[PDB]
Amino acid sequence: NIRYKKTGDLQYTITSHAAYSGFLEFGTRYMEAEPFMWPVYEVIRKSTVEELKALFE
Amino acid sequence: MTEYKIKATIEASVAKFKRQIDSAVKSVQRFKRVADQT
Amino acid sequence: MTEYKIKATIEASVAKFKRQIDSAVKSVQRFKRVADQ
Amino acid sequence: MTEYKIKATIEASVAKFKRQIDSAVKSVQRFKRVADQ
DNA sequence: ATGCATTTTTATTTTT
DNA sequence: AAAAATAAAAATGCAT
Repeated sequence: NIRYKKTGDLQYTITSHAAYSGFLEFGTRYMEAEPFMWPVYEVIRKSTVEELKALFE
Repeated sequence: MTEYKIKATIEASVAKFKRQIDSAVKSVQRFKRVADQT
Repeated sequence: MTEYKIKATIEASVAKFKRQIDSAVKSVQRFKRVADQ
Repeated sequence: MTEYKIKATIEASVAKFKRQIDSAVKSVQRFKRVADQ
C-alpha cells in the first residue's frame, strides 16, 4: 500500500495508505519506532537536488 | 482504527526561470534589430 | 497525515547577461554613427 | 520541510567584441578622413 | 505491523 | 465418588 501520484503540476506526492503505518513510523504508547519513510527522505532529497543540478550544469 | 496515513511530497517551481529567460530573449532580439541596420 | 516535503526552485542570474548584450548594442551603434555622419 | 534553490549560468563573450569592433570603428574614421586629403 | 484486553476451554483443588 | 470454583493457556477482537 505504498503508492505515489502526480497530485499537481511539477508536484508528486508519495503516500503510505495503510492505516496503522503512522504507528510504525512514529512508534506508540507500547512500541518502539521503526521509521521507514524518513530514511528514504534522506536519500531522495540528495538524488533530486543533484539531478536537477545536472540538468543545468 | 484511524487513518494515520503518511505523506511525502516532491515539487518544483519554474515560473521565475521562465521570466528570466523571457528577459534574456528580448535583450538578444534588441541586438538582432540593431544588427539588421548594420 | 504527516507530510515531508522537498522543494526545488529554479534560478538564472540574467542581470549580468542583459548588461553584456546591452553593452554590445551600445558599442555597435558607435559604428553606425561613424559611417553615416 | 525543506527547499533548495537551483541556479543556471548564462554568459557572453562581449569583452573581446568591444575591442575588435572599436578597432574597426577607428579604421573607418581614419581612412575616411584621410581620403578627404 | 505489533501488541494488549476479553472470552472461552481446560486440569486441579475443594466441598458435598 | 460427583461436580462447583479456580488459575493458567489458547483464540478472538480491538488498540497505536
